[PDB]
Amino acid sequence: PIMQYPRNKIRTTKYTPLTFLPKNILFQFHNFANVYFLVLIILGAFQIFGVTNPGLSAVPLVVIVIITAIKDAIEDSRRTVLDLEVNNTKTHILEGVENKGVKVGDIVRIHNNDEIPADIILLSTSDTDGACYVETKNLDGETNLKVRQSLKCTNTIRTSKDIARTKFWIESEGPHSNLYTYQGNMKWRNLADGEIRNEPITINNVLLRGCTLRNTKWAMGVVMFTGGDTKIMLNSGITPTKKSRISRELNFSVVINFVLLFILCFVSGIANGVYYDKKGRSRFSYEFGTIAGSAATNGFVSFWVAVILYQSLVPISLYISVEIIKTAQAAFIYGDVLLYNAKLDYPCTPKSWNISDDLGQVEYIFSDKTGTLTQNVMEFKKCTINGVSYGRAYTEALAGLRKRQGIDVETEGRREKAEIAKDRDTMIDELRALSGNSQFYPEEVTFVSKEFVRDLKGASGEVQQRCCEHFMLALALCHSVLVEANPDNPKKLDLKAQSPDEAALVATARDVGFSFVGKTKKGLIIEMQGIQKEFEILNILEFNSSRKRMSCIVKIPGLNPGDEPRALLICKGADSIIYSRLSRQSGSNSEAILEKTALHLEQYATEGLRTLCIAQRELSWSEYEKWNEKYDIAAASLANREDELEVVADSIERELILLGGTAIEDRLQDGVPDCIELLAEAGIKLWVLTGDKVETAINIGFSCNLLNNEMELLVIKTTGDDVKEFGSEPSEIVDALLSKYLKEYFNLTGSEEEIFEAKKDHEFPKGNYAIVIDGDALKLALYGEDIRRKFLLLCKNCRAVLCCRVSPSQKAAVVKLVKDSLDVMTLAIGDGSNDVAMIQSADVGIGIAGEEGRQAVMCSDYAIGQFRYLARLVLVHGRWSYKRLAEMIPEFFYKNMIFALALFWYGIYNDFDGSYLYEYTYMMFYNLAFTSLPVIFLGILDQDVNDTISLVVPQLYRVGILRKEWNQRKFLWYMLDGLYQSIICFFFPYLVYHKNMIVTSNGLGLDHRYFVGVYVTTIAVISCNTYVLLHQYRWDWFSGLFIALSCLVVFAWTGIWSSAIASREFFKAAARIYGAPSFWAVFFVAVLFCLLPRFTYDSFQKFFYPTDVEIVREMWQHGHFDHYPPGYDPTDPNRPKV
Amino acid sequence: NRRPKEDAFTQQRLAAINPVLTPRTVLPLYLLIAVVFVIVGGCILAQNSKVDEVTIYYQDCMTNATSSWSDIPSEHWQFVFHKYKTYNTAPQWRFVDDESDDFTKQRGTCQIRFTTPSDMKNNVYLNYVLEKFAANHRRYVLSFSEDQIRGEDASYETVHDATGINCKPLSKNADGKIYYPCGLIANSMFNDTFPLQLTNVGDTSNNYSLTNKGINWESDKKRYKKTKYNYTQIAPPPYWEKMYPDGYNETNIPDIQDWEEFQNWMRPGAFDKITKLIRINKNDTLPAGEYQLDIGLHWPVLEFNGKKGIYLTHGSHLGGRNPFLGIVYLIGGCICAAMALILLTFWLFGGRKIADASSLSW
Ligand SMILES: *[C@@H]1O[C@H](CO)[C@@H](O[C@@H]2O[C@H](CO)[C@@H](O[C@@H]3O[C@H](CO)[C@@H](O)[C@H](O)[C@@H]3O)[C@H](O)[C@H]2NC(C)=O)[C@H](O)[C@H]1NC(C)=O
Ligand SMILES: Nc1ncnc2c1ncn2[C@@H]1O[C@H](COP(=O)(O)OP(=O)(O)CP(=O)(O)O)[C@@H](O)[C@H]1O
Ligand SMILES: [Mg+2]
Repeated sequence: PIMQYPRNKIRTTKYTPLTFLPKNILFQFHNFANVYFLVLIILGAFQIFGVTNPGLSAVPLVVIVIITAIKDAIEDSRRTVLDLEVNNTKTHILEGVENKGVKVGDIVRIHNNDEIPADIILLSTSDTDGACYVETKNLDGETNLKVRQSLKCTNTIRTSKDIARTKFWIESEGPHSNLYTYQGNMKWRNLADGEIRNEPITINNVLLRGCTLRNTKWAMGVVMFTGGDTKIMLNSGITPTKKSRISRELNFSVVINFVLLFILCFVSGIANGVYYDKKGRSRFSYEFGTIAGSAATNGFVSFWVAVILYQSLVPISLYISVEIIKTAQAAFIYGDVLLYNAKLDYPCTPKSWNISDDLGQVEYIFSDKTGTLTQNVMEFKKCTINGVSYGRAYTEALAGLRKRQGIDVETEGRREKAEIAKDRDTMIDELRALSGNSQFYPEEVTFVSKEFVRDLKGASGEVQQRCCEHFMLALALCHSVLVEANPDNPKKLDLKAQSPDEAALVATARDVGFSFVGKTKKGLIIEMQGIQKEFEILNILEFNSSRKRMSCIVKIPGLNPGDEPRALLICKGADSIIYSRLSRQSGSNSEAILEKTALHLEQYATEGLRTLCIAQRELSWSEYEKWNEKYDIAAASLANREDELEVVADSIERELILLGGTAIEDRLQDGVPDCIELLAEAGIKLWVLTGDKVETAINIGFSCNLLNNEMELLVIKTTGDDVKEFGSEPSEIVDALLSKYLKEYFNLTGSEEEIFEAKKDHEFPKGNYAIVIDGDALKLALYGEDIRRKFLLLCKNCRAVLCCRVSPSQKAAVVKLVKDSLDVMTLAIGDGSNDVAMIQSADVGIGIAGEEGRQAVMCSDYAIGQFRYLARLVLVHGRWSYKRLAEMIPEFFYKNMIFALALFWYGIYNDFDGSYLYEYTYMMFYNLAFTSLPVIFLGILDQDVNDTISLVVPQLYRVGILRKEWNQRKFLWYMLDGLYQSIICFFFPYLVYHKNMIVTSNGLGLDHRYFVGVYVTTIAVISCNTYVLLHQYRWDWFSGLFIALSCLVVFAWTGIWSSAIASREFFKAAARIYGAPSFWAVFFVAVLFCLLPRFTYDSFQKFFYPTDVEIVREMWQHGHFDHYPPGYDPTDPNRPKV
Repeated sequence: NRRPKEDAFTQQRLAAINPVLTPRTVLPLYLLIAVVFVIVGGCILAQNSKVDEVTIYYQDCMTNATSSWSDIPSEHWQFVFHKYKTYNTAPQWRFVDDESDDFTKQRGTCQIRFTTPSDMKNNVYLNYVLEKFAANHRRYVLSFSEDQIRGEDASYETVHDATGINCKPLSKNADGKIYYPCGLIANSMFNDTFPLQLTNVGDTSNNYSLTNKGINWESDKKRYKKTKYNYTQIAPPPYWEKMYPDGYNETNIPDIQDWEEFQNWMRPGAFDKITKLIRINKNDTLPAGEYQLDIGLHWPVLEFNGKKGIYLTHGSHLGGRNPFLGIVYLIGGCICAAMALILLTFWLFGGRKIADASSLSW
């Protein structure tokens, strides 16, 4: 009470189940199509607006209100029961008898390898005085072991028997939502002695919630205070949701339905002003005049009575009808077994249910690779040391398969022949595996067997033996790879790293003899050729994908006794960063060896191997101790989560001596056959955004046949990469050189930077033209004004755009450029924590779940197992859910105005006084039960072709890229088709009564107006439901039943409600109307004239202007798809032939 | 193991008859529909050509007729007999005022004397046509009480219920007593008493009867039930007080269950033409000749320039004589046989043939 402590649940979903209902009801009426029903319910209670059954007006609303409530209940339950079983699923024991769960003031024990749902203030651990390590992965890109040095004073607790003698928690202020800060301090009073102590509590003494602890045991401390003091409750969790184009081109179509409703009341509202100033009418003697007063303002009330009358025109079952269909199409994306990864236990997981139609109208896929397109199990080395290349490969040297012969299996046996000549002789003093598919590159590296008894060090010659051994030790020291206790066969311990690149460097250095056994508390231990040398790594700087510096500053010992031991700097990065950081002038041989190795890097990227190179400066400690002070003060600074450590991690990498480079391989995800002729022959223009280099991405686009042969590879290829700080004001080169061939490549595609004649154009461009813009040639292309348009129009007329998009702001800026400046759907399929900027800045958000579920899966819009499933997700489960939902939405504005205008055409004959024609149950069950089911099962169970033929002919996706289904030209011509049939469904029942008002076979008379609205409704229900029958493909047993049931429900509610006495004027209409043959003669011929225009026009379209999807269906019935099996998946690795 | 269920509904592999509108299914379909609706359109014009009706208006027997047999405007009468033998002959009418009921707006007795050359069949319907009577407005058709229809002795505030039909215009008389049939519908009842016979004047004088029982549906006598009031607290409606001149006795309260021509009037017609049954004769075939109806004029049709008439017919299976459902099935036959003919001569004489597969992307 006074200490203001309420208890709360952990996750912050705003729909708390105690306050679920009043927040939902206010949210239901932020829609301005059901708060319109609150106007015509409170005007249905005032007993002058001619309304019978005033309490049956809250039936067709509150049914839709509660169905949206149980829809939002399921859309809250799936957001808490499937993705959110981490609230409270573990309860710790916390026994205190000797005096995942939440309690303020708890003293929680944290073992190794567990996530902490608390803001724990550390006390001690198994290490030295509270030396805590952590893997803070779900906060930043921090894959380090960030030291959390706890309180060095009170390290006397070991168990929960002495810390349990104090029941106490502290008081803190409001939250701040900053990561590296913690302004809390605790004070405490020791027992039996007046020692006051403020134990200093800073960010080193605490650790946050969403991180994973590593390498320590029994981490102990105090949980946070209530409210919002957790620093992830505000930094991430408030995400704006998204809707489609069709869910944004719907709010125009609703207002066009309200323009028509405001006219039909305005025509009525003046035609009963004109009627109430006639003189020779019947309303003077029989009906009593001066209804409201002595004015003609009883035509302004007759305006409002048409508002209440035209309540089956306002779409109430629209925003529930899309959200039944968007949910069920997404729960069919979920429940498909051909989108299920058997090797991973992972089906497709639709994170956002309401965007199932975005996958039918996408044009740009920003599929960056090495997580997505490939398998990322990095294997080979192909070592390039001291300007000579040691390595032989024919696993992927096949990127240049355009010029070679048919089959070459003898060299794949010669790889095995050199493999057995390399594992045996190098097994001199090594105890690792060294077997088939245990070592990785067959290459006889200098035949190392020279010393037996005479010498141990050498130091006379053969520098290539030393330069290879110095390479491998510097390779197996520049890593962030962790050893692990192998549970089965514990005599061979394995390696575990967060980077699939970085683990491969040590794991083959293991195979050559330089493996590291483990890691001590300060330095590193490595078994180099029998002996186990201890290279003390005193400092390391991390890796980011925006910097490309994996750099350790490991300290070496001085080889002679009695010196100051020097240190190395192995800045292992890309093949253009350390060449931008390399010593040009030198007294060494660091000039004539560069053209040897950089030629091999071109050789070992043109065959499809990922390159990563190794340099090393030989720095001393007269210059390192000031940089370490410049780094540790920057490490003690507030910018430890910023880019101001990058300028300190820039000054020491200025000059380097190049050692060599590696050429680690990467086989594919076998998402080859979808990218060739499924996902790029559809019409979608792929955009690979690697971050890897140019020669390796060109020669992998041929391998997956993204870009095949005869692609004019118009590479941009800027020549200089330098930073500007002064000068160059009268002239320009480094910006003007790429600018002059953004115009010069407009000889292939003749255009200009001025106007957008292509925003209004869609095509899959003839002329191949795969743009290979790369890195700094893109940074100088999206700089400012009037420079984007002179390649964005080039990037429209392409079929592929390519690599070197590093530092993911560029991947953010490209997906934002092609989405904003060309209003079109993007897709952006990726994986990894550096591609969330590409996914959260796009339209669709497909993510790849690898071995673990990463941040590009839990911040996504779908999630599939591989890249192999995107061809089924887009071309089948998105192409259907476009042509379903773009067919449903024109059908729903059609069905509301075949009915609500048929009591406008009666308005002429009562002179618009607002008498009902439909008993007020046919106006009340029309949006709900009569003909609102077959419109739903048109949006859920319609397929234009089969699931196999949507992948045999993928160019049926072109009806969705062109926006050639859903447009306003389709929307108005269904309302003009409804307004036609409103004349048919009224004036065919009218022109049997207008002659002599007798329609029964026994002359007894059905002249009443409720007995006219069964002639009208039964034509308005059956010619509505048969219309939806003629506008679905593949009539099945299910939707073909709910058309036969939704037509036989208007014949059944007329039988069981016109048999009760509660139907006052409508007493026995089932016997009177249906016994009369004038019903069944006006029903069989006014259902004809409602269908006959559209059925002939959809037979005149399908004969002489046929769509592409009609021509495929004509091939379906004949022997053109006889060889294809059902459930056919053509992107599958093990499949038969056609 | 979250594998999704594979039971052909989450896998979407249902029955799927899969209709494709080839020109060898649409062109027999229009040959199938248009060969039905030119036989149905023939049989409806075969049946409805043989319907005989008599429509005679009488809103001006009070002024435009004399006590002798008077002028016959052809604006009024419409005989439709399918044997065009006595179709141009005029039905004459006189007027017998007698100057006793002193109403002077609609009184007297118009005695129409028409002539039927052909014979109707055994059922004979004597309707009444009320053109330009505004019977379908908002305040009008929502003015009665359902409980008083169902035989209930309701109170003053229970004929003023919010639920739809109440009696808000006709609630009480001058001394605070409720009406027995309240609301403007029962207040505005057609008065004109047709006699129970068509007298066979001129030729033989053997009269042709017309029963007023069996007029409404017989199944409608389950919500029209006899009153339960105490003959004192009810008044007649203020336009019925000249057929109940003193009020209600203990014995003049109308049983609304068997009073079938009131049961028709509480069923308001939808449009500005009203045609209700008031006299039937199921038993006797009407022979040829010259008959006479003696209409007791009481209902005013001159303050709104409307009409008032008589519809004598033998209603067929479709009900009445209307050439609409014969024309429409022939328009259904003429359009379907034309859309078959347009989509066949654009097919064989130019247009396309379904012979290729390179039409989509070539
Ligand atoms: C059915 O027949 C009655 C008479 O048999 C027709 O006349 C209507 O009779 C009532 C009562 O006599 C008239 O009410 C009177 O109105 C004047 C003012 O117009 C008033 O001064 C009197 O004190 C009395 O209240 C009524 O005017 C008269 N006419 C009409 C058109 O209602 C009656 O018309 C016939 N039809 C119906 C539908 O009742
Ligand atoms: N742990 C590591 N050690 C050394 N070099 C690395 C490395 N991780 C990445 N690199 C190099 O950095 C360059 C670009 O970094 P990037 O983060 O793009 O790696 P990548 O392209 O393989 C993953 P992505 O394709 O999603 O960007 C690559 O050429 C790679 O060789
Ligand atoms: Mg990646």
